[PDB]
Formats: sequence, structure tokens, C-alpha cells
Amino acid sequence: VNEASVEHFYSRAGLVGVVEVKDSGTSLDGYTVWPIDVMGFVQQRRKLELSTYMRFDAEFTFVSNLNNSTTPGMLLQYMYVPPGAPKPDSRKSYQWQTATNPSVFAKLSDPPPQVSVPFMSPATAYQWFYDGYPTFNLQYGQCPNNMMGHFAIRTVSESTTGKNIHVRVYMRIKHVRAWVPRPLRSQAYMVKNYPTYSQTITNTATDRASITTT
Amino acid sequence: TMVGQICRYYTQWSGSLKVTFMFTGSFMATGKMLIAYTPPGSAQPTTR
Amino acid sequence: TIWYQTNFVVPPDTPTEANIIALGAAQKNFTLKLCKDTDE
Amino acid sequence: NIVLSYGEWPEYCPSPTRPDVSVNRFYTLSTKSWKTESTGWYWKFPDVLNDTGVFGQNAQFHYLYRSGFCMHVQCNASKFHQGALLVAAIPEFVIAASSPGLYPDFAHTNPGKDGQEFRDPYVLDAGIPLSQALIFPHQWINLRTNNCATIIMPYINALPFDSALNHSNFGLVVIPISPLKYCNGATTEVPITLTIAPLNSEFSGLR
Amino acid sequence: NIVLSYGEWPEYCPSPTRPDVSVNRFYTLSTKSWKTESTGWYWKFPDVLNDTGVFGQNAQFHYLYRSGFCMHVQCNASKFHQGALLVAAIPEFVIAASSPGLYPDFAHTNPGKDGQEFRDPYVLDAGIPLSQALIFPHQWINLRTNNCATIIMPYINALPFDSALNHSNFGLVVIPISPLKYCNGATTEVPITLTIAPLNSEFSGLR
Amino acid sequence: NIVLSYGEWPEYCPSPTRPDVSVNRFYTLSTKSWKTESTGWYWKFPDVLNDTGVFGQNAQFHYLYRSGFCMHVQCNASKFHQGALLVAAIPEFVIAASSPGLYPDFAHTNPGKDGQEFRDPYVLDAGIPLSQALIFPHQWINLRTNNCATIIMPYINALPFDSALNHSNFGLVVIPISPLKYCNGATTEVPITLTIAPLNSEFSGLR
Repeated sequence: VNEASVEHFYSRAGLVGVVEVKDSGTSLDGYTVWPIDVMGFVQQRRKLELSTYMRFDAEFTFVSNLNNSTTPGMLLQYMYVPPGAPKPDSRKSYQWQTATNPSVFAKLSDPPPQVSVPFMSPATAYQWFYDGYPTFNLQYGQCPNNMMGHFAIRTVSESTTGKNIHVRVYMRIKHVRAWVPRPLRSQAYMVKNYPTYSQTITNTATDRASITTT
Repeated sequence: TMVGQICRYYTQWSGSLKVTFMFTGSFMATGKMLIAYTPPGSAQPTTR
Repeated sequence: TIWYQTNFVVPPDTPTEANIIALGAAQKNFTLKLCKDTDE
Repeated sequence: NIVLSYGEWPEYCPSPTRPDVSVNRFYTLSTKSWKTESTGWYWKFPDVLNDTGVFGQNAQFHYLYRSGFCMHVQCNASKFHQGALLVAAIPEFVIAASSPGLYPDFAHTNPGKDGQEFRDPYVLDAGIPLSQALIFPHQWINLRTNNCATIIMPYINALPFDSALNHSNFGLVVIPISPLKYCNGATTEVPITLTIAPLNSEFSGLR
Repeated sequence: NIVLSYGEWPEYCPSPTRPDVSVNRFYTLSTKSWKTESTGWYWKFPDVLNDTGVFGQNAQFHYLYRSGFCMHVQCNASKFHQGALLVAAIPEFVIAASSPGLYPDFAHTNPGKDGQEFRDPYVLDAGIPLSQALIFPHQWINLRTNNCATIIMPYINALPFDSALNHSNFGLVVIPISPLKYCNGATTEVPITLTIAPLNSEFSGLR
Repeated sequence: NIVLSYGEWPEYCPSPTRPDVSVNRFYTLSTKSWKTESTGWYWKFPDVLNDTGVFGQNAQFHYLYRSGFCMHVQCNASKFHQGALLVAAIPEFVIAASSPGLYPDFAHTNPGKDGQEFRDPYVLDAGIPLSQALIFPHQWINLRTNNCATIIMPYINALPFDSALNHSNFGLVVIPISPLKYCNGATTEVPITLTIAPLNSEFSGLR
């Protein structure tokens, strides 16, 4: 009790996306945009598709470093492009200054930056399964009201720095409420955003020799 | 019918009729029948 | 009109053809007027 | 003996046209033939009535729609037939395709008033395992005990009102678990009849 | 569940020998064989008992007679037999002949304790149409529902008392409407039993 | 300032579907062009709405029909136009043909939602003289005084209910008595608009 509660079942902030600010070699960009997708890894998607409707707010945390695990004093900007705003296109973009895009300036040689994001959706709850069509075959069953906005990251810098910076985005689902429990997935996940499966059905249980064999 | 024969002894008639059906098959026999009634305006429905 | 809603289901060794009997009548609100001769 | 989906009678949204018993009548759909090798059938809830009668008119001419339902299955088998059906109502039934051609055809996502026969009854055509479909509201049709099953399902959606044609709320599924076996000399195809009756229906935005 | 002919229990004529339960017992007549093609049977009421037992004695030796009756039909079919009988009681059943030899033979106007099989069940052997015979007191014997039918018929005649042999009060008719059909391998002839019991009987004028 | 046809507000027949404000709305028909030489126009009352909107549906799909009406004429002339119209409502307007080919064509007995222009305004196309048409409920449209005229006409028929398509209750007639004259340089065709709104409507016998 209180240990299998639905709140405790989704706690314990875990990795959701490993994005990499490329700035060296053949990728002299210096920025990268990572669209927020809770259903990133399968181990998380299967837990989320347990319920149909879900309402929560997240607490993102960024664990960044260089590739040799050092953390020099480089200065980073993390900008949260809200759902419905334009996303930047290069290192120097007018979008990097729109005061309606919240931004967090934190050096590498600092504790990880942490920011909460509220429940951002027009509906009453996020909806993993949408039996319907928007725009009243590659459009079926895809709800647009689950978008949580983007996260753009750039080094506050003039030219290229020649240092790749790996970033690890961690997320903590707070205040979880869920509705309409569903059967847990049984087949492999063939494709993102679609429940398609393989022609070769795999039994849910492992097959023994006889019905009278233990 | 009795009413069918008596009404031929009169000119005008107006009222509400009832029609009772009765199934006379084996007890073990089951099924389902749909009885519809179309008012005098329309024509006979062509499909169930 | 009388429509076959479903099929006709019977256990084995049972006739597969029945009869429906229709009985007509008139409710209490029936009335007549202007008696006349008949046409047999 | 009627199952109450999640235990909530359907209710009007407190404050839009509220229709009457002229619309809230019993629509009796066609009867499908439960044969031996048959795999099952499913209907999308609001989609099954979008082209029949006054409810079809209201759905195809208004903009917002919300209604409960009193789906009702019955099957008329003899006492020598044997079998067992599972009828459940699945909210947000998202049919998925089966790649070895990556998304389901519209005839499979909105079958209409005629229903669609399952292609993969084991995995419910949606990857989830049938052995767990009982987590939804359901009733067992076991021929030796009962031959009817009524599910009252209220309105489950994120928004208060939604389009009656673009987004189908839930899906009624009926699958034979124990196949239909019968000795020689019986009606080789039990009939299954599905009666629907909307409840506490509402529309808004005519024409 | 017993029909009361015109809704009047039989009553003694207020003021003649009034017999007792020695006479007012249940006479069980012979059982006739309801076959497929059989057309029906009829009995004249007082005539059916004029040669059996103490009632036959009282009728054949007194002069005036009046009595009610509690005719009772029962048929013992199986649950796989199908059919439907119409049993009614017809006051003043005047059998008529069928010219292409102009009056019915006595064996057809007073058949006796053995009954007579109808020659024209459609027209009741009396010109009147069977489809209207229900205007008389009747009960339906439908094998899927019931297998018995009791009619209590009081004394209906113009005079207070009448001869028990010259003028028969009424006639018990039993006709199969829906014929008897049965699959192979059953008792090919359902038996029909007719039990009679006089009620509030009276006689006068012995020897 | 609204004339009450024979002084009786329309009333429901005391005891059949009673529609609502969804049907009891203001249907604004097309506007006809009152020119100089124009002779007038007439509409059959129930016939003018048998093909427009929900009222047209109810009429063309039920069997019995009864309803009042609140016919309303208005004409938007300038202050320099001159003329005078007579608008009256004629129960049982039986249009008659004009032999020198003996009965009126259907396009003249039921003109539709577009109205028909009179062929003989003097004799009302029915032999009766216009000078007496004022015996019916009427209102004068004299451009120097008023430019609107409302007639509330209840249900006048022999039977309680009647067919909405076979028998038209009454006919709205509007005739120019004093012709329309205007000096050079004005809108050469005054527009006349006819707004109808059913009242206390009823139907019975759907489908």
C-alpha cells in the first residue's frame, strides 16, 4: 500500500533524451533542438500506455558535459520554445532573443539546471490513444494536443568552439492523475507514434511441453 | 373475421384494431421475428 | 409486415417448419354507422 | 444484471439541443452470423450510427456531440449449441495495422454500421493481449448460462464536446473465446443481434 | 384457467330427482389418435352419455332432463411434437349434409360415445366458417404452451326441461388448426382424452 | 395594429408532435418587384412552405397537419413613390380557369414558394368581384401612411386535421389597387417582402 499507488508508480525522474550540441568537425552548428517526447524509450512508453488519459507537470533537469566528462566554464543557454512558437534555425537567430521564450543561462561548471514545466495542453489531459482524425492515412490516430514544446540549446558564443557537448535531459512527472487503465503492450513496438506490430505474433506466455508439465 | 363480416353490414367505421399472433412450433424451437406496421400514408417497406 | 429477424434454430430431431396464426379483433373504441345491406 | 461502465450513469453536461425519445429509440442493427471459424467483430461507437436515421442526421449536421450508450448484445442459440463470447467496450480503441501498409485503411478504422471481422483476435488488432481485455467493462456470453449482455457506457473524452465524425469515442468488441461447436443437424450459424440506444444525447452548432 | 361458457355456473332449476356424486363422477371416454392428416372430431353433448352407466340409465328412463357439463380435454404429446388444436363448445350444433343425400344420416347427427371425424373442417360441416368458430366458448391447445382445456357449459335451451334423447343441447368440437408434424422417431399418434362430468343434473318422470 | 382573422388566436387542438421554435421561426420568402403595370400576386398558404426547411420536411413526411400563420407583408418605397396595395387572406381560395382549358393547371393552383401573378385582378381569378374582397381579413398598404401589414390567420377547415399537400387551407392575396406611379429618377420597382411564421403547429403520422 502507498507503494503501488499510481503516483509512486510514475515518480523517480529518469532519462528521456540524450541530445548533443554539435560544434566540431562537419557539424559546425553550435545548437540543437530537441522536441519534447515523453514516449521516447520503450521502457517508458509501455508504462505510460498503461493509462489512456493522463495529467501532470514535469520537472526537467539537464546533465551536460563534454565528451571526456570534463566540465569547463563554458556558458550555455537553454531555451524552451513554447508550443506554437517558431524554433531557431542557426546559432544567431532572432528567435534567440524573443523574451516570450523562457531561457536559462547556466555555465557547465555549475550544478545541473532545473526547470518545471506546467500542464501545457488545450484539453483536460494528455491523451496517448486518439481514435480519430484531426483536420476536420498517415494522419489517423495522432493527436496534436500532446505537444509540450521544444527545448533549444546553444553555447553563448561568437564563433565555433570545436567542442561537442553531450546533454542528458532528465524528467520527473509530478502530480500524476490517470484514467481508463488499458492492457499492457504484448507485442514489440515496430514504429514510433503508431501501434503497428509484426505479422509474426509472439505468444504472451512461454510455451512448455504439455499442459501437464511443470 | 367476425368484425370483417359485421362491418360489411354498415357503411362507416372508425376505431382501433388489434392483431394477435401465435406461434405453433416445437417447444424446442427458438428464433426471432420482427413485426412492423406502416401507417396508411406510406407504402410497404421493402427491406427489414 | 412480418420479417425474419433471425434464422430458425432447432436442436436435432425437431421439425423445421412451423406456423404462425394471426387473430384479428377490434378494441373498445370501435364504432359503426349507417347500416345497409350486405354483399354476401 | 447490466454492467455500468466505470460506474457512472451518463449525464447531461450542466450549463445546445437536447433531443428526445424520437432520437433516443432502440436502433437494432443487422444480425451477424456466428460460425465455427469466425473470429469476432468490432464496431466503433459513434461511427456505427452516423448514417442511419435521425441520430445520423444530428451527427452529420451538427458540430459538437456527446452521448452515452446502452449497447445490448443478444444471441439466440439452441440448448445443444455450445460456445462462449466475450463482449467488452474499449475506450479509445485505436486500431493498428500489421506490417510484415503501415497505417490501417479507413474501412478498418471506421467500419460503419456493418462491423468488421477481426484479423488478429489474439492481439485485439491493437498489439494488446486479449487475455487482459477484461480490464475494460465486459460481460460474458456463455451459452449454457446466459444469452444477453448489456453495457451502459457514459461519455469518456478529454474535451467536453467533440466532432461526431472525426473522432470516435470507443469501440464495442465481441470475440468468441470458446469456439462454437455443435453436433450434426442444427442451425449452423447462431445469430448475434446488437441493439443500441443513445442516452442523454446533446448537439450544438446546427448547419 | 377454466373457461366459463357465457359466464354462468350451472344451477338447479328452482322449484324432480336430483342425482348425487354416484352420477356426478368423471366419465373418461376413449382416447382418439391425433395423426397428421386427421381432420378433427365432434361429440353431441347429451348423446355421448346416453348409453354408458348410471347417467345413461337416467337419460334412457326418465322423460325430462337438464344438466350442465365440465368437459375436459387433455393430450399427452412429447416436447418435440408440434401442433395446435381448437376446442370449442357449440350450442345447437345442427350438422348439415353436403349435397353435390339431402339430410345427414343419424350416425352423423348422433355419433355416440365414439365421436365422428369431420368431413369438412373448414366449414364445420355446417356451412359456417371455422375462422369464426371462436365466437363460441373455446380454449386453445398449443403444444408448446399447454396440453389441457376445460369448458364449463351450463344448460342452454328454450324450454326449462327437454328430452335427453330427442334433442341434443350442444356439441363439443375439437379441430387441429396447425397440423401435427414431428421428426422421424416419435410416437406417431398423439392421444387425446376427453373427460366429462355432469353438473347440477336433474330428471323427472321415471319409467 | 395586427389584424386578427375572425378574431381567434390559433390554438392547439386539445387531446401528435408539437414542434418548437426550431420550426416556428420566421421564414422570409423572396421579394417580388412591384412595378407599374404589375397586377398582383397570390400564395397558397400551406403550399408555399411545403418545400423549404424543417416545416417542408414535416409537411412532406407526416400525414395530418394543422397550423396557424402570422403572414407579414412589408414594402420599402421612398417618400416620393405613390401607390396602394390590398392584402387579404382568403379561406378556401379556389382558383378557377377562364374559358373562352376548363380547369386550372397545377402551376396555377399550387404556385409554390414563388407565387403567381394574377391573370384577372378585377375578378380575383375566381369570378368574385375584387370590390368585395374586403369581406375577408385584410389590411391596406397605402404608401403615404404605412408600409407593413400583418395578418394572423388561425386554422379554418372542416375536419380537425388534414393533408398538408392535397388540400391547401387558404390563400394570401396582395393586389395593387392604386397603381404605382413615380416621377423620373427613382427606384423603378418597389420591393415587396413576405415573412411567414407558423403558429401552434401540429403533425401526426410520421413516415
